[PDB]
Amino acid sequence: MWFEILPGIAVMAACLFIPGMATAHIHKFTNGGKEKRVAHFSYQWNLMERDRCISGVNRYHVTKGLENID
Amino acid sequence: AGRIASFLKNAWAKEPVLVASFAIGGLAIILPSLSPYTNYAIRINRATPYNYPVPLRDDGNMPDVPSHPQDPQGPSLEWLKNL
Amino acid sequence: MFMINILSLIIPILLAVAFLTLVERKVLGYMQLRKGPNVVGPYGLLQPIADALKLVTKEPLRPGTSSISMFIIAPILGLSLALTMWVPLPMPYPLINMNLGVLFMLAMSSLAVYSILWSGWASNSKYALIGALRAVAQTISYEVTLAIILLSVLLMNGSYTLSTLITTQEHIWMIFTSWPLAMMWFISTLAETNRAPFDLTEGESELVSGFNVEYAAGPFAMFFMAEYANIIMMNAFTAILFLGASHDPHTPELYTINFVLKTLALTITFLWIRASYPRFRYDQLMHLLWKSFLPLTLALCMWHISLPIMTASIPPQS
Amino acid sequence: MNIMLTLLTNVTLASLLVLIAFWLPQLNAYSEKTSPYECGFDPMGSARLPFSMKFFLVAITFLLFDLEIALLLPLPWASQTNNLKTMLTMALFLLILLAASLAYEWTQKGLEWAE
Amino acid sequence: MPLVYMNIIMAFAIALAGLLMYRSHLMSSLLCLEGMMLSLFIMSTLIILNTHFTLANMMPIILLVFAACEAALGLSLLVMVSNTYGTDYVQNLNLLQC
Amino acid sequence: MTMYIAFILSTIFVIGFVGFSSKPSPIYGGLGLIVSGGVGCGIVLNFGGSFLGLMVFLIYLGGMLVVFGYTTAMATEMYPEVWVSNKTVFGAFVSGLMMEFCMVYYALKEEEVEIIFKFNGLGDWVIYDTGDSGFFSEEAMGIAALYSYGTWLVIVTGWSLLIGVVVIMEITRGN
Amino acid sequence: MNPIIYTTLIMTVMSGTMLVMISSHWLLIWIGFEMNLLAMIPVLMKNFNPRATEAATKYFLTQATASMMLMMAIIINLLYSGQWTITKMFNPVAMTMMTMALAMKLGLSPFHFWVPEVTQGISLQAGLLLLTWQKLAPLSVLCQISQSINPNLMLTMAMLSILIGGWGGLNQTQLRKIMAYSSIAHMGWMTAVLPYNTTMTILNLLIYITMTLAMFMLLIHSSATTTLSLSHTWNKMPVITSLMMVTLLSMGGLPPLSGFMPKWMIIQEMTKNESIIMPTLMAMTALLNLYFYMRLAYSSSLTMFPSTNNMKMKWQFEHTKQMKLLPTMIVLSTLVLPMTPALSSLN
Amino acid sequence: PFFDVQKRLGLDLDRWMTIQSAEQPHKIPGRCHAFEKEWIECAHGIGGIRAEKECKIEFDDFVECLLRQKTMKRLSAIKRQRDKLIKEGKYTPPPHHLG
Amino acid sequence: PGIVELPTLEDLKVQEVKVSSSVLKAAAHHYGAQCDKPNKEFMLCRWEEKDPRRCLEEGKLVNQCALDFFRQIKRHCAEPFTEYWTCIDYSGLQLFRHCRKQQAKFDECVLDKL
Repeated sequence: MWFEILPGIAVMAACLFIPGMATAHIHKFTNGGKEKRVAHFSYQWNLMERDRCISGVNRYHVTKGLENID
Repeated sequence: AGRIASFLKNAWAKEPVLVASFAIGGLAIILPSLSPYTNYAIRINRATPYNYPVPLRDDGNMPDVPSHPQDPQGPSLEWLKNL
Repeated sequence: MFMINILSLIIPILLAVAFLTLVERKVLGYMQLRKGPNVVGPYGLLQPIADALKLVTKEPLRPGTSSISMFIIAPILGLSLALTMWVPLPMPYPLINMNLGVLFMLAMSSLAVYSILWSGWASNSKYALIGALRAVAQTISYEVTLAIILLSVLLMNGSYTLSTLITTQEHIWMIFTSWPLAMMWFISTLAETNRAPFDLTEGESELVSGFNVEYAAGPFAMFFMAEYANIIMMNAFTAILFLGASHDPHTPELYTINFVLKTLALTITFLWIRASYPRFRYDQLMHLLWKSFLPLTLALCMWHISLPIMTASIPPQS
Repeated sequence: MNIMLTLLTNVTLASLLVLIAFWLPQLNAYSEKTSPYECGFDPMGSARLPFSMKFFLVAITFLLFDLEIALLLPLPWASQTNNLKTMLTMALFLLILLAASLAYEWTQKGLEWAE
Repeated sequence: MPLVYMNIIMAFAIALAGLLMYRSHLMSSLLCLEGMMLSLFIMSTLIILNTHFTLANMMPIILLVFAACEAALGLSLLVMVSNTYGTDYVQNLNLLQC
Repeated sequence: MTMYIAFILSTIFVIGFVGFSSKPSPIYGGLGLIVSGGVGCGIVLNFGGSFLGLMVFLIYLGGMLVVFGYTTAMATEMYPEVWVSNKTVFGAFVSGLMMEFCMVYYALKEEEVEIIFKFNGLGDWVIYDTGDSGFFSEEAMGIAALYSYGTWLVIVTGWSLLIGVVVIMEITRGN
Repeated sequence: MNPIIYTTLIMTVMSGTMLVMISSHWLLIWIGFEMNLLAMIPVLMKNFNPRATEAATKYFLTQATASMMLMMAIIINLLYSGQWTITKMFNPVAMTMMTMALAMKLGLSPFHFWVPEVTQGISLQAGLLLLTWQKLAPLSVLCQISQSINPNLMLTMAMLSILIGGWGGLNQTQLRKIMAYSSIAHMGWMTAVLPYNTTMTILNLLIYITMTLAMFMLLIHSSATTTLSLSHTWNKMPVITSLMMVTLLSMGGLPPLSGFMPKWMIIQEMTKNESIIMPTLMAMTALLNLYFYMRLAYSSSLTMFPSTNNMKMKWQFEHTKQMKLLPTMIVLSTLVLPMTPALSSLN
Repeated sequence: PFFDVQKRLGLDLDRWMTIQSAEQPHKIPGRCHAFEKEWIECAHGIGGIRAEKECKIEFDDFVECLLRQKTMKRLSAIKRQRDKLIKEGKYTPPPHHLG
Repeated sequence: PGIVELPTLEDLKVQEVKVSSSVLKAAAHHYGAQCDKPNKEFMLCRWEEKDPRRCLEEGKLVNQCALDFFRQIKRHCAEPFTEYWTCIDYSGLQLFRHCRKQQAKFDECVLDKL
């Protein structure tokens, strides 16, 4: 009758489930649908800073293409 | 002859962990010299341009250095693509 | 909403630890022909709530022969380090992208000694003073093996960025390349969390409990929370480190499901091992790692550092 | 900020747990509870005496090995070097010295938990 | 020279005082001694990270590796006076007089 | 304002050191060292020294562990000392607090404190350097150069650790 | 002590000193210093007596503190110049800091109370090692940095070194203790001329070295630790005690013996550089050394001392341990004055 | 060094790290590579007690590159005057200084 | 000891190419291959003179040439570029690996049109 254990870990699974999408969704929520732009090196940080400056809204994940330029 | 083989057998029985560790370790030093691909690993490491290849001031008589980044002459890493 | 994400990290881990105290009592019992707790709610689902309420409203006895400062600080250290050591884990998008996440978490893993020692000495009992040194020696002597195993495994990953570890595995499970190593690593994990085969600190004949003797009610339950949070955290560490999974960036939920399933399987293996094996002896306990585990780990690390060079397959640094 | 915010959240959360733990319950506060414990008795006149021990040697060889573990930690970054041959020989030297220290520890009693 | 340099230098000065001005304990004194090298370790890492001294980045751990070795013997000496004498209290530590 | 954190990280370093050197009970000196190291790891970290900061974290929180390992073995007694036992320790502690406080008060007023060397009270954020790192951390690459340029360093160290385990063997051998 | 272990301790001590006098990077100098520290503690604990534990503990504390202050000087001149190369310092307090850090390792200033005690604790062979080999490294560092040392500092420090070296040995009967005090006096002697010209401190180091081996080998050829014990040896080894006396004459610097040459050279170059008051102080205070030197001579050879009845069966046994180099060791430490010009070889 | 075996028997043993204009890993220059290049190539084969005075301006320029004592003191003076007159209230920082 | 050489506020006034990191990384190889010459000479000036005050004109040249390149790619296939840069943007590392489809869809246009 091992299935009696099945509820026991099921909520446990749900307990470990929530940290999965919650971090995943909020990132997607915060960065304009895009996932978080990880800056593991100073070049990435410089790219993020230039994107933030170009956006004009102090939001790096806001991105504008050629329609923004002449 | 017989003594060496018997000692190896006893070690493989008495302390099997010791012989396994000593073996795999002894390989760990002698293969890299024997292996024919470590030079290719050196090529891998030299291939990656962590910094900018700052150009040279052109003055004539350097046929080796390409004039354009699309030029045919110059260093190539097609071996990297095949690898 | 950053703090909301933090809370969404802590609180679910707290429910996970809470219901681990039910799944262990059910799994063990079923492994030894016992139905387990199924009286408090449906299938014993409510049982962890009742024991938690009891331990919160149980009297916390102040050890008369003690300095209360460490008697209170040690649960703080043990619990807070255990939870903040979940911070840099590669969920499909890890909460904190620390460039040295694996080293970060390995360094914090050594801090449990800094709860064990104060608990064992401040409580001021023979069992406590014995078990403090014995458990300290256990965990410190296995931390080294954890370290070389981590280094040798990582030498094929590329860096200490723990988010790229998924990118390392992708095709094949990493255990397929380091099954001799993982077999040690997992066991050393079993040693560091003080589990029945390797616990040696409880020893309910000559140490009784070892460190959580005079701790009662709340501070006592805090060390259990730390202990059964390290179970989940290190099983998850092993799960990603060796039992890789798929992760499509457009569907983050897939890797989440695969990872939680791996963590549950590994925790069930923990309970599986403890429900069967006898308990080590301190003599054999340190004989297992000094005489046997450490030389094999050294040789395997040598093998796994020489291997990328000879195969011309050094992992990408960035 | 971010990371520091997580550390702050965790430490405050832990402190709330310990505060509720140590304050919420009620105790009659009677004297004879303070008597210490040992499997039914009290720990006589001990639990703070100097601990005549032997595994001190294991404890110190832990630290001596930990220094060398720190020394070999930079390996994943070190493997990304141009002169891989020297890195290979010298790292192999480091692990060989690890093994030699362990072996001298072994034969000369040493790591053998003293009696 | 900013305040961080003042703070770690001043921490070293009081570590010098604490270890060198013995109060009654040998173990706590060598503890102050190893805190001394912690102050020096941080101090050394500061300039080295500041000035982009890329090679010297390996000097701290090197500086570290030896220093713990000192403590590795220090406490090791501590047990050897302790088993015979009984404690680390350095006021009985008087047998060598003349 | 969390501007001054890079300052205060050092400040909590100082007064956690004084109590560590206030000659208290050995474990309380250990606690002082522990908080000092924990707050100094931030000092190195926010300067960019991620690897060195985590490195000292690991090795040092093992190193004070082992110095504990004999504190309950070869240093405890019937009545262990308390951080309030001796009367002089409070005086040492308060003399620890008021000196750097007066000096920082001056550095906040005159910015030209004359103690020993030459120092300015204008924070620490200035001394950082503008630039970049490409796709490599300078600290990690520098500590990785140990196996390519650290020709002599690793050799002499490993030899010293071997000699260290030998001497640790010999002095504690007990005939 | 395993013979091979003892050899590997020998050569790690010697290699720690070698690293000091061959390295150029400052960190390497520190590394050699602690290599030697870490290597010499076990040999001092070879006998394993509580006196040996005492001596080793005091040595460890003193030298560890000194090496930590060495790194302080190291870090400061790095901070103020960003150059690990060993040369003239660019920050004054860093120079001073290194000066006391090395001095504590040498036993010159009030940082000298360790050496007499540690010499008392250990066996006489460990004493030879301590008072001969563990000077070469700090002297070499002091020679390399002679460009910028505060002359006042070095001069006064050498002055106390010789002065308390002379005074401390007067009320000591243990041969190890009087030898430690004599070594402190010689420490002051060379360190006084250290700032002016390092060739002469090198020469005095050489002479003190050869005299010290010539001394210690005679002690443990007689196997004596107290003045009375040496006095009892006037019988069994008359030749050894006569050479005892002649090298004890070379001790103070009575011409034409070897010990006079370094004093003469140091005073002559000090006078070349207008320091005329300074040399007269050590010239007078060397009589303090000569005093307990003469006391040791009287107890050894000049006056017969009451032997013991049992002592006569010692007559039946011969010293088997050869303890080589002793003849030339005596000879170089007794008659080298007609070879004074050879000092130019060191320059 | 005392007995310089390094240039006698012909190898570098420690000279690789001594100064920070040497060949750094992957050509990562130091903060003051230019200044210390100027200083080192200024004082070469000249003698320390002679080179310390000819190569002086290079030396303090190097030291000020390392520590920025003078520059940070100048910044401190500027900030002092700015805050003083702002508290006593004459002008307002231009929008580039606010946003 | 000397004062300044800072060029006038009018001197360092160029049209700053205001595009996003994903767009720039999507262009990348084609942009470099078709605009190397101003870039190469600009940082040859930067490394030789060690002095940006001497290389402002090189900066104006590289900016204007890159802008011209962006104008030509705008004049032609931009919807493949739009999809490509959006897909690169979705990556948290701007990884080229999970974009190959649109990569082809881009590389063909500038091949058969430009």
